[PDB]
Parts: sequence; structure tokens; C-alpha cells
Amino acid sequence: GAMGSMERASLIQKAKLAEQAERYEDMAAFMKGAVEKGEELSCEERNLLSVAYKNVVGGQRAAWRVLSSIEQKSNEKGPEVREYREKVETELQGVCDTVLGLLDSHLIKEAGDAESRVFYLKMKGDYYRYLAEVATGDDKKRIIDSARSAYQEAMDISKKEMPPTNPIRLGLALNFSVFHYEIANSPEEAISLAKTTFDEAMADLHTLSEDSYKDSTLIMQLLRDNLTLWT
Amino acid sequence: GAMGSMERASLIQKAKLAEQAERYEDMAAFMKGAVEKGEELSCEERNLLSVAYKNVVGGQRAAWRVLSSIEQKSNEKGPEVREYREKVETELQGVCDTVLGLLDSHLIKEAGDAESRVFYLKMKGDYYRYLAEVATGDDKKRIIDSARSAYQEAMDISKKEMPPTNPIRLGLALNFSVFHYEIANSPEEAISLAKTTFDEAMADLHTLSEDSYKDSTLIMQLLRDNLTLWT
Amino acid sequence: RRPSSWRQ
Amino acid sequence: RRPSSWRQ
Ligand SMILES: [Ca+2]
Ligand SMILES: [Ca+2]
Ligand SMILES: [Cl-]
Ligand SMILES: [Cl-]
Ligand SMILES: [Mg+2]
Ligand SMILES: [Mg+2]
Repeated sequence: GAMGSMERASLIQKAKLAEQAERYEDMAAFMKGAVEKGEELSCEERNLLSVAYKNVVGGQRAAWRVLSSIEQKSNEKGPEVREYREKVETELQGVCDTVLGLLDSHLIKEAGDAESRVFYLKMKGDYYRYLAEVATGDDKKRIIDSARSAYQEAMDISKKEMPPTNPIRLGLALNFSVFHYEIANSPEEAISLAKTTFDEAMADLHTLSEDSYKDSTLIMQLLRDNLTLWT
Repeated sequence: GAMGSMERASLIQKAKLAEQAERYEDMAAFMKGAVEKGEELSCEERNLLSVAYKNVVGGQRAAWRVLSSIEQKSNEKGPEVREYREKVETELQGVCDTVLGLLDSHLIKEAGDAESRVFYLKMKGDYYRYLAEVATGDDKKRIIDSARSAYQEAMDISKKEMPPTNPIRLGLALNFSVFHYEIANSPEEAISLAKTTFDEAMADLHTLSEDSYKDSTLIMQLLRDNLTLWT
Repeated sequence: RRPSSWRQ
Repeated sequence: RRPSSWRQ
């Protein structure tokens, strides 16, 4: 693609510069180019990929929610609100499809270690979840089940291969809980997952260094925040 | 251009939706399309044009300043920092050139009323100022003088045709003062302009309604902030 | 409000 | 700091 002529190391360096400059669309394009070099990604590099696309799709989702709310109030005028909501929606779907394409070609199939495989399967669940937030057609149930299946495989691996305080295990459980609550209309499952994840992490904190303790308790607090919101 | 098939009113409506969604690149593209319809812009429409491009170029300027600082520290490594600073710089220059092109074809020549003509000449000064912030070549002095000439014509009109509390007159004087301080290396001129503008606005406040008083004193406070910073 | 998914 | 130009 457009980044084919740039060195992998230069793409990674520029992704870090783009993050410092809060230029997340550039950051995502640089990291897409780095993935397309065909080599596996390091821990740090996977984080850069995730940060970049999370910020891009995060702005699109926030805009879509603003426009969808205006559209709902309008249907309680002309086609413009629907048209512009559709424009933002299509761009969001394009970004999600791009990320899912990188995971499928070929990040997931080459990811053998628990840390990388769970990371990418969590990403796959997340981006199918973002597709599910805007879905309304014949394939909406299949989109939801694609999110569920990816989260579920990641959960099964993380429970077998990682300690309960592992940050990627915690962040996966957090997001699968949000999937249950917001997408699958399963609030009891969401609450049960968040509580069991929190409690089993709490019991494993004694094994950690001060720095690992900080990392794990930060994500546990997000689980606690959702539990307080939901109960 | 790309917005040629959309109704003017629909472009304006979507520009307002894009502002609500904080989608300022979309907002600018919609307002560029509205300008290219060839009709003059209303007060409200001029504001939408200004807001859109100010937010777009504002993000570019902030990113350029981050990258320029990294680049300076690096020259006290490879080409990547310079390359990426140049990329952002070129995109910023492209946005400034687009705005200046709209002013020149043909917003300024059709603007007969003081309010519109001063607004567009202030915009021309602002975008030449943004070009000046990144300029280093043979034409840098001409870029600076282009900013000065536009601000100066706007000042001459505003002093003849507008009261000293008029918000566009105040905002023009504020930005011309910043031009003096930051671009023309004329801090004494910057300070004198900000003080004289503030004092003459203060003496005209007694003529205003409560709402106009609020509008004028808000911009006077920005003049005061700069004076406190500079003295 | 909307719930927290993972965020930095 | 950098000075204030007009802003909403
Ligand atoms: Ca219950
Ligand atoms: Ca002096
Ligand atoms: Cl649209
Ligand atoms: Cl570059
Ligand atoms: Mg190579
Ligand atoms: Mg028409």
C-alpha cells in the first residue's frame, strides 16, 4: 500500500511521533504499513497498533452517537441528518473492516504466544463490537456472534495461560463484560463476569511487584466503576 | 468540486451537524462547498467557515509545534523526525492555501459591507500568519508582508466603519497584536495596539446592551491576558 | 452513563 | 506561554 516504500523501523518511529502529536489517523496509517511488512509485532508494537485505531474509531463512535441522537429526536425535516449519520457510519465501518482485515491477514494466524493471541482476539471482538453498535441489517446477529466468538476464544486462552492479574486478561474481561451489557442484552452475565474477574484479580495481587500492582489495580478500578454503574 | 452536487442549504445544515459532532474536517469541506456555490455568505455562515478551518489548522499547528520541538532537540539520528514534520507542514500549508484561495475566489472582492470585508481580511491575515509560522525560504518576508497588508487594510476599515467594541474589530486587533509580537518581532507595537484597543473599547461599553457587553468584554479579556503575559 | 471499556 | 489569538 501507500506505506510500502517506507522502512518498517521508520514507520514505527513515525507512529510514536504521531502519538506525541495526537495525530491518530497518521499513527494508524503508519501502524497499518508496519503490519503489512508481514513480520510479527512486538508487545510495544501491538500497543501502538491498538492505541492508534482505538483513538480513530473512538472519535467516529462519539460522532455517530451525537448524530444518531439528533436523528432520533428528528423522527419523534429533510434527509440531511440521516445522510450525514450514514456518512460517518460508513467511514467507521471502513476503519473496523480495515482492522479486522489486518487481524485476518495475517496477525492472528501467526500469533502463537498467549500474550499476542489473546491481544489480537480481544481486538477482533472489540472491532466486531463497534460494528455491532451500528448494525441493523440481515447480518446483525452474525456480527454480534462474531464479536462473541472472538472474545470467547480469547477468554478461554487467557484463563488457561495467564494469571488473573494479567493486564490483557483483565482488559479482555472488562470489554467482554461491556459486550454482554451493551450488545448482547445480558446485564447479569456482564455483572457476574466483572465481579468474578475483579475478585480473582484481587486474590492474586499479593504475587506482584509494585509496578505490576499499579498496572493491574488500574484496570480493576474500571471493573469496579462498571459494577457501581450497573448495581 | 466534491460538494458540487449537494444543495447549498444542505451543506450549511451538515456543517452545523459536523460542528456538533466535533468533525471539523467534514465541517470545513462542507463550508468550502458552500462557498464554491458562488453566493455571498451570511454572518452566521462566515462564522461557520471560520470555526471549521480554525479548528482544522489549529490541530495541524499544535502537531507541527510538537514535531518542531522534537526536531530541534534532535539537532542539538535519522531523517524521520524531519520527514514527518515536513509532512504535517505541507498539509498545513495546503489547508492555508485552500482558505486563501476561497478568500481570493471570490469572497473578498464581493464583500462590500464593513462587517464582511473586515471579517475576510482578518481571515486572510490569519492564514498568511499561519504560513509565516512555518516559513523559512526566499518568500518568507513576502509571506509576512502579505499577512501585515491584509491586517492593515482590515484595521483601516474597522476604525472608520465600526465602533471600538465591535467584536470583529476587537478580534482583528487581538490577532494583529499577536502578529506583531510573534511574527514581526515588534513586541512594543503588539503591546501598544492591545492597550489602545482595550482602552477605547472600555470607553464605549456604556453604549451597549447586556448581551453586546458580554460579547465585547469577553474579547477584551483576551487582550488583557496578552498584556499581562507581555508586561 | 456509558460503561468503561478499556482505556489508557 | 503562547499568547491568545481570538478563540471561541
Ligand atoms: Ca439479578
Ligand atoms: Ca519599551
Ligand atoms: Cl453527507
Ligand atoms: Cl512522513
Ligand atoms: Mg526493509
Ligand atoms: Mg441549488
